[PDB]
Amino acid sequence: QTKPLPALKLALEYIVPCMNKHGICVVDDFLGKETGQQIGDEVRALHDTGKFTDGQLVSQKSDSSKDIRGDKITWIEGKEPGCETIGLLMSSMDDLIRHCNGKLGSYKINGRTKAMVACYPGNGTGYVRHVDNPNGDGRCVTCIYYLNKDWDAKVSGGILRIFPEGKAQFADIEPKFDRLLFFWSDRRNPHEVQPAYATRYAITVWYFDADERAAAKVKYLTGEK
Amino acid sequence: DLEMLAPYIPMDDDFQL
Ligand SMILES: O=C(O)CNC(=O)C(=O)O
Ligand SMILES: [Mn+2]
Repeated sequence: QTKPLPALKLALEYIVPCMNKHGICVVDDFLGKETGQQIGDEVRALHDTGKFTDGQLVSQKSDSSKDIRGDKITWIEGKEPGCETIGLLMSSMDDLIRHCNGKLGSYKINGRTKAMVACYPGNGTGYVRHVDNPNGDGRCVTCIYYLNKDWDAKVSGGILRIFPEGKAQFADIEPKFDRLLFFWSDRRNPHEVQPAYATRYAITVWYFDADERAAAKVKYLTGEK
Repeated sequence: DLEMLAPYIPMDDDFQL
């Protein structure tokens, strides 16, 4: 059968235990060469629309956002024509999360963001060390799909370095093709995209924990002091 | 601080699982 593997098995026998124990989980060859290629083509096609926009921060600061993240991005719901395979990816990611039942931490994943198709043009841009969700915006799981064929960080950098909270050892995740990455979006996983010296494509979706997200949105609305 | 480094996300267009 085509990729990916049954989500139930992968999630319950890998992602879940892996996530609870490490908070960082890598699934290589998630969709296989055919699909990975297709989405890598939809993403480059999307990129060629020149539509991508500099990556933005939750609470913008410092001269420019480019001081924090040097990727250009675009959001995909996954049903856009020319992004049906990204939709496929997104649905696969969703299937894995769904099959983790309620065992991803204390999280009740009931939703996610659109896919953030990201691209570090490859001019040495990266993403300084950050926490995807440091304030409790609802993001509990960060899911990333890499589209970088034969990516050699020794040459093109672009390593996603994650610093699992409490440890003095960091994980170096190569933005390699067909690689699916999962890691707690909160403070447990500060991480950085090391300077990418080649075009680095990744598709990120953040899963939301019902309660924290519900409270994220409500608190977003207000400004309190 | 961290808030200014975190990857921006819409607070409005969430996809329901
Ligand atoms: O693309 C990666 O490997 C990591 N990306 C991010 O951490 C981000 O966009 O906030
Ligand atoms: Mn991040």
